[PDB]
Amino acid sequence: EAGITGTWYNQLGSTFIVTAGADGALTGTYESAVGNAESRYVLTGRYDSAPATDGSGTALGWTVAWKNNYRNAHSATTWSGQYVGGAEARINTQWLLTSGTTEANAWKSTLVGHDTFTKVK
Amino acid sequence: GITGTWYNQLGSTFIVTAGADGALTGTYESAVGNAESRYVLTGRYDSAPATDGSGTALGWTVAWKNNYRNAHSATTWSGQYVGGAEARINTQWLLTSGTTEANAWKSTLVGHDTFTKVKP
Amino acid sequence: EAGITGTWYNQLGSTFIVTAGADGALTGTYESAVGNAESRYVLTGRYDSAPATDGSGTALGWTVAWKNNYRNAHSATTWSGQYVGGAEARINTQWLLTSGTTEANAWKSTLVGHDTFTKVK
Amino acid sequence: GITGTWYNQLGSTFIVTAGADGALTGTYESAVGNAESRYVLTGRYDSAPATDGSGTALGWTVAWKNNYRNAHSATTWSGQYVGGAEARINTQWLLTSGTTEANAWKSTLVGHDTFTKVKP
Ligand SMILES: CC(C)COC(=O)CCCC[C@@H]1SC[C@@H]2NC(=O)N[C@@H]21
Ligand SMILES: CC(C)COC(=O)CCCC[C@@H]1SC[C@@H]2NC(=O)N[C@@H]21
Ligand SMILES: CC(C)COC(=O)CCCC[C@@H]1SC[C@@H]2NC(=O)N[C@@H]21
Ligand SMILES: CC(C)COC(=O)CCCC[C@@H]1SC[C@@H]2NC(=O)N[C@@H]21
Repeated sequence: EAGITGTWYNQLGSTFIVTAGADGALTGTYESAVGNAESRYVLTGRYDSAPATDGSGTALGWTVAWKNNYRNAHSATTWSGQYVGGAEARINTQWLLTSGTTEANAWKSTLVGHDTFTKVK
Repeated sequence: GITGTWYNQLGSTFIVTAGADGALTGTYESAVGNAESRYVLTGRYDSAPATDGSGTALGWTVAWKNNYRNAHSATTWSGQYVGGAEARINTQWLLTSGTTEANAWKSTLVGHDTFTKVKP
Repeated sequence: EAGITGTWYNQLGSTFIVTAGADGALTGTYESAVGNAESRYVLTGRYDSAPATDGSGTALGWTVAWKNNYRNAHSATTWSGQYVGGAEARINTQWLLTSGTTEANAWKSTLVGHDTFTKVK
Repeated sequence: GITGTWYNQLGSTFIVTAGADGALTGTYESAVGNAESRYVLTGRYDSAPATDGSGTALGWTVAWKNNYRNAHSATTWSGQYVGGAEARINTQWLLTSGTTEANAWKSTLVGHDTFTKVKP
């Protein structure tokens, strides 16, 4: 919880501002340093609020639809990963970014990637 | 529209409400895996989609913990809603399990689900 | 082995002509019905030449680099999946399509998708 | 450029010859999982890449059967070679295991490896 709540950045310089509720909610804003995007976008997601005790990381995920007041890229990214607490805390994720497409173009609708988030404060 | 009760090819049940400002909320019930009864989901969708006939982009997350079970895992679906006579939500998903560092290389499954308003 | 070798088609109408060697090699050509592609492209791959007997599918994979005499899309696709035998023979796959990019565009280098192949028939 | 011995962040060993007309041939040794010693690999790469500073697209496959073990699985790596002072091969990979029809939804692992001339 307090481990996850805070501000994180990935290797691209994007900014991930998240609040982890005691229920398992993730709420916050995302600012991508790249792509058809500017300023902050609403995010929401979920996380395992009772993780395993064997030293495993905490599973989690969240979504951003790339519409705000400034731009709309008609697409959405989901990040799926785990929080790994400790000396060098991090959120290791893989993501899927789907753009709305016509049916003829559906085969190329989805980008796949990976972001590593590390935390300040 | 998006709000409704959807089923995928596995027989899983996706009950979702689309807010006017882009929020998705509801419950997910998986017919397979370490899962039982309903799980909370949240997500986002493009509340002002293109008019060129493109689908509506969206995504949502389920953390696989409820009062019945906890698989220490989370799935995210990324895809698009495609309107028409037979509405469909086409998705690909990433399912990540909490692992020790030794096992992180095998933390994540990938797959694809297609959702329809047709019951198993 | 005698199952995999053949001409397959996927849901896009692409043509996968493959030969499975006794040793585990896959060789042949791929013709995509969509994208920056025309005519046949060389593929190479591997498959499990001693599969389990519990009813599990046969694991396999292959690569096409999208360069031939006709075009060069500066891209490569890998299909990873399994062959499921029978009269209802199919190869179920997911794929990763990576394009060569500059460092600035690396985050968006890779598409992900899924193809299902069946025969003719 | 590509021809040589590479290592990823797991300590796995990627020995590859890149042919002039686009073949990749070599052996792979994974430092993790149900595997031991070297496995045959084969793949393809763009033998006439763009000159705009873009990387060189490539891919290869390993079937996890050798003389020592058989994991009834196959991994494909998809990525690009980036030449230069910090030369590397950046990939994402898909690992499918043979499954029964009922377990097909969980047949495929997804991940990412970065290969350098350095080992960890
Ligand atoms: C490529 C294009 C057609 C898709 O639309 C966007 O640019 C929306 C912005 C996506 C930013 C991605 S989301 C995943 C990746 N991580 C980040 O921090 N930023 C990137
Ligand atoms: C390691 C893994 C096997 C453990 O996690 C779970 O079984 C939780 C349940 C996951 C169900 C998946 S979510 C993606 C796929 N779609 C569905 O409707 N059901 C499946
Ligand atoms: C950025 C991208 C659009 C450029 O690369 C190509 O179009 C090369 C051709 C890709 C064809 C893909 S390979 C995966 C999918 N399955 C098929 O049979 N055909 C499609
Ligand atoms: C059920 C499955 C986990 C069994 O398959 C294997 O362990 C075969 C070995 C796979 C090693 C993977 S291939 C992708 C990843 N990168 C590496 O260098 N090593 C890992």
